[PDB]
Amino acid sequence: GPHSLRYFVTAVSRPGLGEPRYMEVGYVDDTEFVRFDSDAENPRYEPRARWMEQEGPEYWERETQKAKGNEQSFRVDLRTLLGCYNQSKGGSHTIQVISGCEVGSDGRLLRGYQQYAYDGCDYIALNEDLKTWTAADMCALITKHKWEQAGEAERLRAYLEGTCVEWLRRYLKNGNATLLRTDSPKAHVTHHSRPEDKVTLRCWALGFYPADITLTWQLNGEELIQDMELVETRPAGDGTFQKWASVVVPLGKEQYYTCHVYHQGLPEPLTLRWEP
Amino acid sequence: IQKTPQIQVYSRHPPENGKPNILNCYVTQFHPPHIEIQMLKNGKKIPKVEMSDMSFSKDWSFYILAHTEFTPTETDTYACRVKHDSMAEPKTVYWDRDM
Amino acid sequence: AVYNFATM
Repeated sequence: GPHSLRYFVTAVSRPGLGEPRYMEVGYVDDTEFVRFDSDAENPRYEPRARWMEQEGPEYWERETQKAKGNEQSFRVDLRTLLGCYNQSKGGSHTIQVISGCEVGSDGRLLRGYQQYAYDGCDYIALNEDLKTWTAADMCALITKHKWEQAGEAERLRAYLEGTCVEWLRRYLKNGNATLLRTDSPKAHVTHHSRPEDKVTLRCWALGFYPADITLTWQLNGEELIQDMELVETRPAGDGTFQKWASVVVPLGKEQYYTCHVYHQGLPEPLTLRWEP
Repeated sequence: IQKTPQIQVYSRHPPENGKPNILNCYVTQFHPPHIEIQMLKNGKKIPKVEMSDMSFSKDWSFYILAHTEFTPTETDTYACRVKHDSMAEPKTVYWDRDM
Repeated sequence: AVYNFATM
């Protein structure tokens, strides 16, 4: 069972309204645990998980200062790309970055990554070798050259293989009770009438952690690939997740359809039916 | 390159009148990032809504959650109103306790 | 802990 540390980083310009907004949001697995937001009354790195209480003010100071340096570097980037793309000074633009690492259950690095976008399109990315870059257009080629000349990938690789892995192990230890838990889904089926003697049956799964889950509708020991609708698994506001999946069946035939729920927290998968 | 927000409203627990719960408004797959998201109780903005779980998918579109604590009653109505450049007018999605 | 990003 692997784990990941990811940061989602965004810088968004806003001509006429002051400095760009700048935000860093960090996750261990699917759980938000830290956040920095330049628009806050008092912009600083803040805990978003209770177990992060285990870090002393030194940590918060160090991270905040890094974040403030990152903010400055991204303001510079926004300006740089504006020029390279020969774009008006009047429009808003966005830079995005995802940065982080994944480790195995033994705490060993599996993969590291860092990928940039501009205005929502691939810009530059670190390759799997952690040594070389892939640029997506001609402006990114300039950045690629700068970073080759400055040895940026070796710097990044040292963070991804060193710092990133080490902090992730420590977060997993400190938040063990929260991060390593399993919450079993609780499920139920709803029924909605339709025109033309057909019914919607909707299977809900609630209150689960971690986020990975599978819901299926079966007819005759067979899985339904069509007329089946669903939503992406989503957070429920308390650090648990939910999902639903529906199928449209002939009225009067409801009892022949079953919903199946597979989850880390279910030694045996759930089987449910519409209960009139 | 504009992407229209998908808006979803749902409670943490199966709703029961008089029992504390959490109402969620999950706003997803949008771009650009500037957006306004309001939760409403009976047509009126709920104050002190938490914003959390900001992220992006592999195609770079933005995801974010708004949530607030609430206790449902038989007649209170809830909705999420979203304003975004991809849409000419604000979009309002209503909570459907029977969904 | 977050990376200290380089300028582009």
